[PDB]
Amino acid sequence: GQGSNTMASQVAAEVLGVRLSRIRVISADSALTPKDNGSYSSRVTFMV
Amino acid sequence: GTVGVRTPLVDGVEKVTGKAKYTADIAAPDALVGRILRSPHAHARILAIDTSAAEALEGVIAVCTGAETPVPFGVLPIAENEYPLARDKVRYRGDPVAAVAAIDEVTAEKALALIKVDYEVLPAYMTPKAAMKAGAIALHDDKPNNILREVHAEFGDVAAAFAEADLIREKTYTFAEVNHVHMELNATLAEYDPVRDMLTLNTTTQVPYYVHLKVAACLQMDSARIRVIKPFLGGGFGARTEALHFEIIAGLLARKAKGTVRLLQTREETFIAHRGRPWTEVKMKIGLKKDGKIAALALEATQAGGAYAGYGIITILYTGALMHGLYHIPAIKHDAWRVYTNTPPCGAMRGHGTVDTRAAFEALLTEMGEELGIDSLKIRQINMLPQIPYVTMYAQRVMSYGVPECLEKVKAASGWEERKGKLPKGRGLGIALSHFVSGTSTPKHWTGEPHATVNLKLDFDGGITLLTGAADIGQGSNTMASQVAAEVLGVRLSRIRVISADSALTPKDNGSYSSRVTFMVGNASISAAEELKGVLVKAAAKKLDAREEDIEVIDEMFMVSGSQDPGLSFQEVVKAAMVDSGTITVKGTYTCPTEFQGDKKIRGSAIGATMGFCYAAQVVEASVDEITGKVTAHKVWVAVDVGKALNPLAVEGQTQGGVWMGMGQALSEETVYDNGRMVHGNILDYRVPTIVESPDIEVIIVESMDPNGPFGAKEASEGMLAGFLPAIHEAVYEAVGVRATDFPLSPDRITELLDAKEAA
Amino acid sequence: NATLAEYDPVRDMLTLNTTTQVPYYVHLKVAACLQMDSARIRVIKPFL
Amino acid sequence: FQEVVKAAMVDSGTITVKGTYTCPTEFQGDKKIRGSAIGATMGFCYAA
Amino acid sequence: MNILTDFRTHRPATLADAVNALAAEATLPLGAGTDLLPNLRRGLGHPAALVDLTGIDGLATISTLADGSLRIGAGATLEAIAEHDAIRTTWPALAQAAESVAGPTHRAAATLGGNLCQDTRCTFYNQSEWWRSGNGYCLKYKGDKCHVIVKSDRCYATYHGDVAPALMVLDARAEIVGPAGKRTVPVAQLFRESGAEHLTLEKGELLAAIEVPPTGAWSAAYSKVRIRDAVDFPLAGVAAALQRDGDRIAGLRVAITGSNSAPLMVPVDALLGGNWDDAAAETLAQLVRKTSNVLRTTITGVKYRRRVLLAISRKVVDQLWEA
Amino acid sequence: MKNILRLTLNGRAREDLVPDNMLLLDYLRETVGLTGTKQGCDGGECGACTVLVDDRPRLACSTLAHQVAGKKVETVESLATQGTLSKLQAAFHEKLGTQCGFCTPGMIMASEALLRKNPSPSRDEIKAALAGNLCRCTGYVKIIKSVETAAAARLCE
Amino acid sequence: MKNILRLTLNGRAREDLVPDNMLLLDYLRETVGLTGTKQGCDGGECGACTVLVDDRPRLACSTLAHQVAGKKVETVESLATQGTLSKLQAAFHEKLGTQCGFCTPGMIMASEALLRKNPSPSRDEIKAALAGNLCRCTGYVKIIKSVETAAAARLCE
Ligand SMILES: Cc1cc2nc3c(=O)[nH]c(=O)nc-3n(C[C@H](O)[C@H](O)[C@H](O)COP(=O)(O)OP(=O)(O)OC[C@H]3O[C@@H](n4cnc5c(N)ncnc54)[C@H](O)[C@@H]3O)c2cc1C
Ligand code: PCD
Ligand code: PCD
Ligand code: SF4
Ligand code: FES
Ligand code: FES
Ligand code: FES
Ligand code: FES
Ligand SMILES: [Cl-]
Ligand SMILES: [K+]
Ligand code: NA
Repeated sequence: GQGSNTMASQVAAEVLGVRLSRIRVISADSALTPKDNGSYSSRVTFMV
Repeated sequence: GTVGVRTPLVDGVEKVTGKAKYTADIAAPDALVGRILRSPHAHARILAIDTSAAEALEGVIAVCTGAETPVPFGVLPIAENEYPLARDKVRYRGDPVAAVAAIDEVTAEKALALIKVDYEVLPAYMTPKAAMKAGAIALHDDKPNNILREVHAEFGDVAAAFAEADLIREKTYTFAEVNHVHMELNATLAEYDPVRDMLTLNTTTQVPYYVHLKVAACLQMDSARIRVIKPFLGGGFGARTEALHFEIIAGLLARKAKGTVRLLQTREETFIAHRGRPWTEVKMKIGLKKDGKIAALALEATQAGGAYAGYGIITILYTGALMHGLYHIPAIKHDAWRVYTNTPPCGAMRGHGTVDTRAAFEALLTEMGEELGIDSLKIRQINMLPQIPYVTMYAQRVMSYGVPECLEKVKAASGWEERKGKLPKGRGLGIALSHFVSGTSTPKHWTGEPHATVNLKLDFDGGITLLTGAADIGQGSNTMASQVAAEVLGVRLSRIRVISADSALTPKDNGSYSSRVTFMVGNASISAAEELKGVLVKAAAKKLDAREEDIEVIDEMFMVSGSQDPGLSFQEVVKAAMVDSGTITVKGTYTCPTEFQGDKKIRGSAIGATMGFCYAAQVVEASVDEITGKVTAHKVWVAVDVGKALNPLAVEGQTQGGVWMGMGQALSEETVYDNGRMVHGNILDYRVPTIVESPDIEVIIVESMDPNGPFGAKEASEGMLAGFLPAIHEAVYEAVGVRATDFPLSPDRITELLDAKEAA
Repeated sequence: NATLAEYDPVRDMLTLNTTTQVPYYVHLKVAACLQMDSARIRVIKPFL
Repeated sequence: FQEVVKAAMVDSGTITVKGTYTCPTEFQGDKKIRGSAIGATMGFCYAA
Repeated sequence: MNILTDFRTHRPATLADAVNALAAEATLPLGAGTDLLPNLRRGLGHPAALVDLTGIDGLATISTLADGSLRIGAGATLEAIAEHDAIRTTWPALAQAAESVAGPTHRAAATLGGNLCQDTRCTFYNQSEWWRSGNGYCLKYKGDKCHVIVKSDRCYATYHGDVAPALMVLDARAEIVGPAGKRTVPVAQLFRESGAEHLTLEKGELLAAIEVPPTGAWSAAYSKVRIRDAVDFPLAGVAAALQRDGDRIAGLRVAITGSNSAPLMVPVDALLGGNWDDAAAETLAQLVRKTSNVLRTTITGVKYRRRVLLAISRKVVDQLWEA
Repeated sequence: MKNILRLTLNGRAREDLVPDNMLLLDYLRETVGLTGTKQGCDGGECGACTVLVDDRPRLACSTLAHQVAGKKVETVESLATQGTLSKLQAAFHEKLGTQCGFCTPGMIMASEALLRKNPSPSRDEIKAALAGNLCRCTGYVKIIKSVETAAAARLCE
Repeated sequence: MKNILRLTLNGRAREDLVPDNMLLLDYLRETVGLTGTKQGCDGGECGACTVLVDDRPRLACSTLAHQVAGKKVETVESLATQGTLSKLQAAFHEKLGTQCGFCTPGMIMASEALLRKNPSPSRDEIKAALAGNLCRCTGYVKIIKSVETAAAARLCE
């Protein structure tokens, strides 16, 4: 609910020079997405 | 080891429990009901259409007409002449004119009845001859004589070749049009998100990439706003190898309604979609030397192709492309005509374009052999390719050829030497050869991309995810891709999870058509697995302080060759490989070399060019009841050269399915039109064989080991279909002495031949 | 709090949808506690 | 962008890339005082 | 959801209640629905109500009576008939005919009453609402023209039921119940040779049972021709019963189906007293040809359908003779 | 109009208000949400909708839901015990009696009816019982093999 | 025991056989399958299950399904027109009156009832109408802004 899918999309779109709408985010499904250590201690915006 | 192991399909558990969700099973509580208003006329101009009363009905959310679909589509870039909803005129009875999205079925039906269309009815043409008459109306303005495509080719000096022959015979054979009858009805679930202007489709397709392209083009919507998913699919057999009108219409309606539309089709409508094998007339002329060697071949093929271009150009080239690559033939002359008719468009059906001319060639070859006093199995052995590799006059490259073994195997298994010519009156045996490509080596769209791409993902948990855009349509491509990757990696098949055919997740694949998947996706999967194995061996070697060259991976264990050390478990190597890396993602690709794509100097030769051919020899035993004229196929012995059977269990099932579909065409299936009206639009009068009259089929696997295929593999699903027709044709001649000239060999045709025989 | 656990006995696989901010930690503890190979477990965090 | 995507597909097909981030060692506390890792971070959010 | 009119479905527990339910307008009897539901789904009929007969206690019993005759309730399934030991042993032609119908799952529920009263068939009729409306419907339903026989004096739809001819050569009787009470007629009389009014049942009447007499010196058989070996309706079907005295035909009954708008008895008295030889078989073929009226209501051609109808009539009699 | 329909479905008591004109197929797929039972044709021609009613096969597309009141109805979803396949299901999977899987629920229900009635069927009895079930993928060969395998497995259990 | 329940739900007529003891929340989520209405507590404390009954808010977890017979019931799934958001839904999305989204369906239904009754509410009236709806993510600030924005946008049109 904090917005990490939006945050990740915003920064990748900025680097690429594309619209936010061009990014589809797939998150938190171990068969498909890279391992993340977790949404704790406010680490996600900084690290992800 | 996983390759060569008889393996139940990796998705079989969901099929036998009813958990597998096909398109019409997908839940979508907000979905509107989509319905298409189809033309009741075989050929007519549309003078006006008023949808005002339908739009005003409570419960009707959207109504569309061709005014909203200004871009046509076609599977071939050079021939896109079909509009999603008709513009200016309709060209077959069933051609879509309008469509509606409503809250429920009864409301959608009422809405269709409220749409007013003013038509100017035009004469319709059911046969190629009627369509080609000078005074016929052109269905399409760019082909005034209704001939979509003509082929006129000569390989070698044909006149001189026929002059060298000792015996020349010619006969004309006719073949009814047939339909795929995949058991699942066509359907599309289209979700349009108006907040984001995005569209997601789940549809009954074998070619999700083509659907993605045509929906983007026809809706004039950027491809980046569309996602295409193929859920479980209830077969297709070629029917679904082109983007179909209902898929595009569902997308159009969802956008117009600003919501979700579920467009289901009836079985009648599935027959109207058609895209099946065209009615074909084949004139076959063969010249032989007295010892049975083929001296020359000349054939003519005329196809009634239905109302829109579709695969037509490709289909007509296939009528002559596979006259090559099976027997050594000194000279070949091929003339063919693909003609538009005011009937549902024909298309690709298992064995695409090669079935009818193969049947005609095999039947005349056998007939001529009889006249020369040469056994039908022997005359084929006499004419096999003399050396391998062999480059055909059509520029195909045959690098593996199991025909000699296929023939010896079926000869022995069927008791041919023992029994041929020694059966009771009313019973007979027949033999035939057939072959098909293991994928067309040139993609339809020139994009310069690899011909297949497979991704693998391996993270800390140790499970390997294999991502492929390939469509498993019941043939087992998800199992095949898993088997070859697991074999390279030395892991159990259970360690691989396959995600397939979802454009937002999986790499694009060109589609499940022309039997290209095992060869191309199989090679790409091996390529990806070798990349992943390289990463893991590097990590193991480091942790074991050994050189990479000395690492061996045996059943999930990384050992040092010769060493005594127990080595590292797969999970220990995964842990080591994650250091300074995290998630591993690799990509494997495969591209057919240019020498396997035909010869640019021979126009259209890309059609028929392939990495390799699956060959099949089959013997059919049948009996004929002279009272009713009924032909009963009792048993088929079929030997198939599939290069290397990756999953022998699936190779057997695929081969039985292919032979059996040929049996349906050979004995009971045929479409029937009456002044444009479809008469066979149900599965009672379109006679798909039941299990009672279907033959037992014994499959013998031949492994020629193709030098370029995955572990030596070639295709295993289309090369055996065509041979059934001429084999049972011969069995009927041995049983009762008549030589059929028209398929199907239904009782009505047999009794006419018997009555003529007796009359004479 | 809630967890939907799908165990497939034909394949000896487990798929979990659960109310977690740490799907990686769940994956590790489910594997350890059930003494089940991590490769046989899939963890998905739906909307939370 | 779409013209560049078409060009990038030539001789490549589907592009997949990976990005990672790791906190430099100096931001992980005193390597010799294990408990000092708790409270060590790349940066702090401050509020008044 | 598959579209059907919004009809009521009555489930009477007795024949009397079923008869009263059938008094209303646009109300049809319903057996297992294997013939009726596919037709209603294609829009052939717009009933206000269906009267399910499958819930009527006692309507599906098969029994033997005092004299050694057979009594079968209209609700008995074709499977039960085909598998009944007494029928297979004493009236094999009836078991043969019942087993030849459709497929095994249809037979697991399809009733004898529904088989006898099944609708006639034509390729202009067994088509969807879209298809028919586009073609202007036809004389049998919602139109005014017959597309097979343009004169359009009547509908020429063909009756393709398999059980009727077998029961006809076995000299069976039909027990009918209705608002006027119970009546019985020779099974052959249940049919009228008219495509669109093919049964002689009146408003509110139901077929309640079939009674087959002891066979005496008669042997009988049924033969069906179809392209596939299951599911298909008969392209032509012939039942025959024979009494043989030495080398002469003492009695003969022949019934055909899949050829006319009703299943019909073929007048064969001319063969009585004679031998069964090539000349007699040709005479029989000509008599069958005369009674038959093979028309193109089928996707399969008339030439073949007529030719095999003649051929199997000779074959079925030759089979009974040689046995 | 809707009326009360009481029956046992996949071992559970059901009591639902169902339209008098609702086909059993639509009741199962739409009212209950059991999508294993399929529709392959426009009425009675393919067997894809085969289910069991009091142990005997029935075409769900050609049966009104109200006609099965008070009866035992079973669909493909009922055969497994939780996630464990029944022997018949395991045989179709292991012997490849199923390829695309679409005709499979109907083919398996018809096979289940056969085996409950005739535990050791001959090849001809298997063909006779599956005569109305169409499959376009297999050529039927391995479907016969699946039923024979299942029959043997059930007998030695 | 089950009894017939007739009502209008999200604009559609329902006629179902429903247990006398079934809570409206369970009827919506399990019988109809509308999962937008949530359960956040063990009974009447949080507002997450708020739905509309004849335009007024009602706690689905504290209402028996049979008590809404013959009434007009609306859940969050009914507010959009096909896929197009209502002005109130668009305001919660655009102003961030929703973060995790769990309290959102109930918060939006309580807001919809308020705007139907009082089209131009003061900040105090907005707080009074949402007083029983708990949110743990927002601190409520942007939820109030969302309702004020929606109210002004509905007054336009
Ligand atoms: C694909 C397919 C193949 C078929 N093949 C064959 C075949 O080979 N041979 C064949 O004979 N049939 C065939 N049929 C037709 C049908 O399945 C069988 O005739 C069958 O016995 C129908 O009986 P039923 O109980 O299902 O009748 P229903 O369908 O319920 O009823 C059929 C008709 O009889 C009326 N009716 C029913 N019971 C009575 C009664 N007791 N008194 C008065 N009227 C009554 C009904 O109102 C209706 O008009 C086939 C059907 C299909 C769909
Ligand atoms: N600079 C910046 C930062 C940030 N951002 C934003 O904001 C957010 C957040 O971020 P961060 O801070 O980084 O965080 P993350 O890590 O992502 O997350 C996590 C957190 O998150 C938060 N918040 C929230 N919200 C909601 N809604 N829910 C929740 O639950 C929560 N939780 C909380 C907590 S407590 Mo712990 O667990 O105790 O440790 S930790 C936590 C993001 O997403 C975005 O949207 C931005 O924009 N910018
Ligand atoms: N060597 C080898 C080969 C193969 N295999 C196997 O077999 C299969 C198949 O393969 P192929 O042959 O390669 O093929 P693909 O490509 O994959 O596929 C496709 C195809 O497929 C087939 N088959 C089938 N099956 C089913 N079941 N369904 C279907 O539908 C079908 N279709 C058909 C057709 S007609 Mo076209 O389209 O006309 O062009 S083409 C086609 C695979 O998967 C596997 O399982 C093996 O093992 N081995
Ligand atoms: S025979 Fe004539 S009237 Fe009867 S159904 Fe056929 S077309 Fe219609
Ligand atoms: S869906 Fe084809 S028989 Fe029922
Ligand atoms: S498995 Fe595909 S139709 Fe039978
Ligand atoms: S769920 Fe908390 S008040 Fe209803
Ligand atoms: S938005 Fe999370 S509880 Fe309100
Ligand atoms: Cl062909
Ligand atoms: K012309
Ligand atoms: Na409207």
